Amino acid sequence: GYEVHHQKLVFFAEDVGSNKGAIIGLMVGGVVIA
Amino acid sequence: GYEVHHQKLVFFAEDVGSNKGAIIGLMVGGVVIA
Amino acid sequence: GYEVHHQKLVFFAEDVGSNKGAIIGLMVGGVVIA
Amino acid sequence: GYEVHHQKLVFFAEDVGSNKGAIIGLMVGGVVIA
Amino acid sequence: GYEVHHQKLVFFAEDVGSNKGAIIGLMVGGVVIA
Amino acid sequence: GYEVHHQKLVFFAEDVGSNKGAIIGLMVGGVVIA
Amino acid sequence: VHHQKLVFFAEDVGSNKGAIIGLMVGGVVIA
Amino acid sequence: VHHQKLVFFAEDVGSNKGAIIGLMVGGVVIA
Amino acid sequence: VHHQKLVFFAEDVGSNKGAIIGLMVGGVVIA
Repeated sequence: GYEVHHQKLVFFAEDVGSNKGAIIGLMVGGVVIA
Repeated sequence: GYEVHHQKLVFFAEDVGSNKGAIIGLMVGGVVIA
Repeated sequence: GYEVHHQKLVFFAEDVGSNKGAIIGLMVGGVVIA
Repeated sequence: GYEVHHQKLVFFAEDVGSNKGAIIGLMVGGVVIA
Repeated sequence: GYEVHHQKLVFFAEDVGSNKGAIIGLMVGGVVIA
Repeated sequence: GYEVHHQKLVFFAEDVGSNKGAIIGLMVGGVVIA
Repeated sequence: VHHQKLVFFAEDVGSNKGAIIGLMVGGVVIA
Repeated sequence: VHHQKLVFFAEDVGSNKGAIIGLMVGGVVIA
Repeated sequence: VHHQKLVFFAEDVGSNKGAIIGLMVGGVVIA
């Protein structure tokens, strides 16, 4: 048998998030000013 | 057998989120000013 | 047998979300000012 | 002054594609057989 | 003064692709058979 | 003065791709058979 | 006892997406 | 006892996405 | 007893994403 359970992944936050700047998950090329 | 359950993925937040800036998931090219 | 259940994916938030800026999921090219 | 040019993103191939299986960009859950 | 040019991201191949199995960019859960 | 050019990222191959198994960029959980 | 012009703007305000309050005593503002 | 022009802007304000309060005594401001 | 021009801007303010308060006594500000 194969049993897999209860995995997670959190990029920015969990249960409260604020953002006044730039959040990018993936960026091949560019400019970010924050 | 194969049993897979209870996986998640959270990019920005969960249960409360605020944003006053730029959130991009994927960006091949560009300019972000936040 | 194959059993897969209870997966989720949350980009911005869940159960309460605010936005005063720019939220882009995918952007091949451009400019964002937030 | 800002200049951002000539960026590319390639998932599977360019100039020739041949597929006799499964290709998925994003999957939240499920059984993929190939 | 900013100049950002000539960037690339390649997942599987370029100039020739051949697939007889499974290719997944992002998976949150599940059984992949190949 | 800033100049950033000629960067590349290659996951699986370039100029020839051949796959008879499983290729996953990101996985949060699950059974991969190959 | 003498309150006058608590918040004063002298030129354009481009956009308001938040609370501009002159005098706050009680209550709840969610902007 | 004489409160006057607590917050003063003399030219443009481009964007407001937050609390601009002249006098705060009590309450809750969530901007 | 005489309060005047606690916070003074003489040129442009480009963007506000936070609390600008003249006189704080009590309460809760979440900007």
